[PDB]
Amino acid sequence: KLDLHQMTTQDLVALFAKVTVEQDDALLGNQISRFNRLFGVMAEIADELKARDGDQRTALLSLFEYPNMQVRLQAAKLTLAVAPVKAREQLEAIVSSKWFPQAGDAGMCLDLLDDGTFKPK
Repeated sequence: KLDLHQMTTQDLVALFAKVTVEQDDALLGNQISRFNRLFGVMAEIADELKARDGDQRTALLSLFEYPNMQVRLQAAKLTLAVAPVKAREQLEAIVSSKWFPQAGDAGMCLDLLDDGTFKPK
């Protein structure tokens, strides 16, 4: 439950990538309590970026080339509202990569998107 209002948008992007790399690390190490807290932090970052003029979730698009599949997945999931075409394309690439478990998460996201009851953002 953090005040991130004072952080620059660039610092938020860098912290988003750091915490989502650590999500990936946590999952691999079965450190589930740590994963859950890192997820909450990540969500707070995305909410702060969304609250900024223009919807600054757009700044997470830079992370689609980040060398970590969890970072790429989360960045694509959290940009579906601001960049549906680009975000969908990245999720499709994650599915094509067959890199599990991120590819199954991306597959389910795309299934929900295709159903249409679920729409972001």
